[PDB]
Amino acid sequence: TTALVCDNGSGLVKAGFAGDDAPRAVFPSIVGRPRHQGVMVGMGQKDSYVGDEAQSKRGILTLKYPIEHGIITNWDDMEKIWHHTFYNELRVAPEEHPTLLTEAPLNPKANREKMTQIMFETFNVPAMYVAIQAVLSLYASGRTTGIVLDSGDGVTHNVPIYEGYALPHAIMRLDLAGRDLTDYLMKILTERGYSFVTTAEREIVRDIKEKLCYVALDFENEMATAASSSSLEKSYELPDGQVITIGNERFRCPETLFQPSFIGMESAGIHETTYNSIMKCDIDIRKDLYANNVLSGGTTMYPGIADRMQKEITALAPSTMKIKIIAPPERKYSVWIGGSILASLSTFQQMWISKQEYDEAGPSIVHRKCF
Amino acid sequence: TTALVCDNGSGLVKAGFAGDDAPRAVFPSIVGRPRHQGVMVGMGQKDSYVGDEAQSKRGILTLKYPIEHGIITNWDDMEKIWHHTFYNELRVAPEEHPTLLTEAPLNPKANREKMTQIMFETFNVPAMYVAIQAVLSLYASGRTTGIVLDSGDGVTHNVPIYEGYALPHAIMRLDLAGRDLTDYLMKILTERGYSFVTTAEREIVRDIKEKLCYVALDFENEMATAASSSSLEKSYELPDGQVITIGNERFRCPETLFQPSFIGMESAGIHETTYNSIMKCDIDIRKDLYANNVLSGGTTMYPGIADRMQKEITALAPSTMKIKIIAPPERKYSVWIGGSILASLSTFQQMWISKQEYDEAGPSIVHRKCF
Amino acid sequence: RFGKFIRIHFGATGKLASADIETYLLEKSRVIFQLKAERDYHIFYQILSNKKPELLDMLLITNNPYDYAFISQGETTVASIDDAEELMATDNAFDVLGFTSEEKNSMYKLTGAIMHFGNMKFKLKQREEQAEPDGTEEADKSAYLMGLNSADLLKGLCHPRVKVGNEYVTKGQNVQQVIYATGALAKAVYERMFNWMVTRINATLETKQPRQYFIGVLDIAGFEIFDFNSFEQLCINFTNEKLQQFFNHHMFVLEQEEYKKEGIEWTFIDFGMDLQACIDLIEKPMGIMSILEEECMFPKATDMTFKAKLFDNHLGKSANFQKPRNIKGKPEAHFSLIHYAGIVDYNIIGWLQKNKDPLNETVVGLYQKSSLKLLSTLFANYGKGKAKKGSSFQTVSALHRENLNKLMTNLRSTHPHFVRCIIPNETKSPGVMDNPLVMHQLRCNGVLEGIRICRKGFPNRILYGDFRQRYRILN
Ligand SMILES: Nc1ncnc2c1ncn2[C@@H]1O[C@H](COP(=O)(O)OP(=O)(O)O)[C@@H](O)[C@H]1O
Ligand SMILES: Nc1ncnc2c1ncn2[C@@H]1O[C@H](COP(=O)(O)OP(=O)(O)O)[C@@H](O)[C@H]1O
Ligand SMILES: [Mg+2]
Ligand SMILES: [Mg+2]
Repeated sequence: TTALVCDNGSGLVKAGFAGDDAPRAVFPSIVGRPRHQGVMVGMGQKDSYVGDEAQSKRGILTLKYPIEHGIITNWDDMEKIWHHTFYNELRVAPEEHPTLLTEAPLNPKANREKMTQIMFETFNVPAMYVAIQAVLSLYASGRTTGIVLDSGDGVTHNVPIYEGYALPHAIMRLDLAGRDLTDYLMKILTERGYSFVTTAEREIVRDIKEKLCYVALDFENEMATAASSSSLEKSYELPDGQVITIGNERFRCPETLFQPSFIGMESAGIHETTYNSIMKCDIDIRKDLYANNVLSGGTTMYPGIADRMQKEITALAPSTMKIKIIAPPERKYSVWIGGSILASLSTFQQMWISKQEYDEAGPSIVHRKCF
Repeated sequence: TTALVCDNGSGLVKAGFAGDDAPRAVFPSIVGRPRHQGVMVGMGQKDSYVGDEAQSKRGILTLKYPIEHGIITNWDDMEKIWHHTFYNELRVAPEEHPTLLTEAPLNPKANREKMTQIMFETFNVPAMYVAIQAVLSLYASGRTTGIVLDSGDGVTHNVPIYEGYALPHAIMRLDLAGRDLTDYLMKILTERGYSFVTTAEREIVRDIKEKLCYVALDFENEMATAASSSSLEKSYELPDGQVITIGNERFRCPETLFQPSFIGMESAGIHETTYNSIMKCDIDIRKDLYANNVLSGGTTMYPGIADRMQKEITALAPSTMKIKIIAPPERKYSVWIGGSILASLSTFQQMWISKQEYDEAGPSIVHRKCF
Repeated sequence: RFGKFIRIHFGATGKLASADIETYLLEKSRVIFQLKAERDYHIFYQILSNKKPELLDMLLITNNPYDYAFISQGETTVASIDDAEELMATDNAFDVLGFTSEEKNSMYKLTGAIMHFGNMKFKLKQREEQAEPDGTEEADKSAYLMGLNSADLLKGLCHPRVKVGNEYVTKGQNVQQVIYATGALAKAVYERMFNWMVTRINATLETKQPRQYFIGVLDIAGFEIFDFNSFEQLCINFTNEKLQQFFNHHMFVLEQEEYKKEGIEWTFIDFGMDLQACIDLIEKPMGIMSILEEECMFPKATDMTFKAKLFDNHLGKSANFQKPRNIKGKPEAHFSLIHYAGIVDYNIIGWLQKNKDPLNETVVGLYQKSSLKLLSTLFANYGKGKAKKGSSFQTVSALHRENLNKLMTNLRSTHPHFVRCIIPNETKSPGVMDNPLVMHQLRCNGVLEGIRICRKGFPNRILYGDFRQRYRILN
């Protein structure tokens, strides 16, 4: 048989068979319900649109994300997402396919317990396993050491690994992510004259963020340039017209990552959390962690983020170290590639949580050595 | 055939075939265990890193010396050290090679008996012999009289020998050695704001001690000079940057040898013990013993130790006696050179302890007159 | 090297009708990696013959074999066979065959293009781990020959496009990965050319007679033994061991048939599992081949780690894996297996690098978009249940196992017969013999295994009448 790798992620569900070079199905993790009445008789609208289908009917639905920051908050929506992924996207029966799942660090144990219970009971998967996003990202990056910064749409965290050994006491988790950037972009667009409130327009604001935003190497210099020059202004076409032009708002939204004080967060920027995590580790491995800084996740895809973070870390770090940042073009799908590599390994076949073990030891078997 | 000359010592295992000019394999005697869990699967980490390999993985290992002060306290680790030495560094099977061993004077008989038992049982060497670490150093210096000061990392001892006749009643042993100096440097570096606690960075502190520490000819004058001027300060580059500068601490660390009261020991200094051992012998050989002082061991490699020790012993000794101290450049490896010379002798071929003799007489053969 | 196989068809009335030819288990490692004292395929040396000047100048081939990187690593030339008239004979055979000379010229130019794949060079970039080419003249000439664009080919090699969900994204490649991809493409195109040539020969040979029951003829390389055994020899040994196990099973079936015919039936234990114990440590999961295939996927694998894993997973735990032996000053030995032919030791060094066969999808698409015949060779290459292995997840060993399995799904359907040929001496002189040579031939041919299996039962069978006319006089 063959193994199945499913990555719930946050804001995007991506899945595919193990041993593949890229996920087959990638679609937003959205469950929408019709908010109007409906007057035509005979068509028989369904009561729930799930997945990429909800994007097409975005204008007549209330889009709800089943997960806020890694933690699943609406379980029924998650059974709907998983059922859609397993049946209408891959068209496979999970009765004969082991499933590998990806899960962020420092999350409630009840989350993993319920995930495994749902997988074993509702879908009757023969075996399953839960892994950490950072380890998979390091797998796909062709590395065995180095500190990896995984910044998705749900949560941003750093996990330092040296020689295949993790440093649990040095793991730092920050809840600032892409969703907060989108919300700040909404909050900062209204000062120009454009108001976005409905959950349907969340997608439009996110698309504007993806298509136009970029990280500035220097903040004060760029603001001074934009205060006088107008070469930073670009137009965007809304799905109905009335093009909008944004000036300094394009490079101010991603600055929240390095300046979390913009949205009221007390913590420090990602460039500072990475340095703090490096200094948390032992003194004999700091050089290798400095020389093998790994990036992953969708939020790290902004143009010029690598140069800005390298400059910041070089400013923080001693002047006698070479700071190198690895930013492969496929940052977004790095975790799934690592999952495919991990599931395709032959020695991994004895680390699955089989059905017999789950039945014998209950849902608590997840937190054993089969972490 | 050829004979193997293994010198376990403490903190440095050095070995090689007899008749060689210098030892072939020199590496620290430490055993490392991974103190973390390991997240990457399929790598298959070994459960124990031994020898020079553990120096490259200091940041994810805990280092335990199997020899505290001359004696062996962890026999499994010592067996691992011996196996590594025989099978990786030298790549020679000990089935058809006699071995020559060294240990400090005044050691428990159980240690020697267990060493002999392990070496005939586990490795099945054809023959073996144990020699005093000081007599071999005396051979390596081309002398036949005089006293020898073997200040290693575990223990410091003096053995007066006149015309090849040892004087057991005048042997003085002192437990102050390089390890205590390293610990004292770790303790006194805290007053400058640098904290070293982990066993991994004890090696770093040892590197500073080797590279920068030196023995002062006068203590009060150097103290006044360091307190007034700042020309004695030097800077050392740590493995992760943040260069540090050590001043007055530069020569305070090796002064513990002449001032044992710094670490709380009641025993007298090195020079006083040497003088007491000199006057413990007869009266007709004191002049030759004065004129043939021999230094050996790693700890005696500090710059200016010879001049200070000569000045102190001249102050103690009568004025009409000529005092000379022999300090060859190869103090550290002198014991192994002497061992190789002794094993290359033709008359020594009948002093080996044959396996049949050990079987007939039991492990207590070594302490018997068949030494 | 390749496993030639000819099927001879017959008519309905038991008369000769037609012949069908197939090829199996062609080795690709020989194209790129060669032993120090061994040559490559005769193709490249034959092309470098100077008696045909037109091909060299029209292809812009360097006349010095030393310059080319793919060829100079092995032994440059030996007095095996004079290449000139052999090349002219092959050209004449092609000329008198069914297809025209333009296809022959396409063959030579494609081979020349395969030759120029070793001249590609790549270097690191300004402040990135990405790799960019430095020289482009060889790339330009290769693209000119293939009818491609040099810029497009370089962009495809450096930045392979991959499909994710519904959108295309670009992947990054370092120097090692691009070198592996360059080697894999050269091996794959050679394989496709050979298969297409075999299909063309089969079509030309084909007659219009109906094909009733056939008589298969199988030729395979023997159980070669060296003092420097490697992966290529390991695959051949494993194939020969599988064939020997098949022969043992067939002989056991024949013996049981004779026993049931004579009503003398005992010792029903099968004779297959005894040899299959060694097979189960190669092809099965947690076997040598499986561990090797997994190890190359781990991005920091090294030979020492691979050997350590083999020792951890097989030393003492299995009944066939054991320590190597150092005899008469042999250069290197890492592990020793036991086979039907005795003790064989293999060298780990160099196995990990040459096992990888990562193909590039965008380059295959560019070949399909080409203006030459090459698109025919690469016409088809690489949801409701899929197991398509990715381009990166491609190992030579997996292809070898798949080909051997598909061959066994075909050979097992026919009743087999065995023919053994033994060289009498190493020299040409008739009559004289070399006893160690005959020992080695007998050992690799499995005759000793046959007599050993026969000896455990009752091998001597005499009729009652003969026994009476010979042994009744005793009493
Ligand atoms: N090119 C881009 N530029 C800026 N942001 C992007 C880009 N592509 C994706 N994103 C952001 O990344 C998020 C997707 O992150 P994702 O990798 O799905 O996280 P997870 O793995 O936790 O599901 C989207 O919300 C989007 O805002
Ligand atoms: N030049 C030097 N300066 C300072 N310390 C030294 C020097 N040379 C050796 N040492 C110390 O001596 C110790 C090793 O002594 P060694 O003679 O190898 O002991 P043993 O023979 O018991 O192994 C080390 O811990 C090291 O710190
Ligand atoms: Mg993610
Ligand atoms: Mg010593």
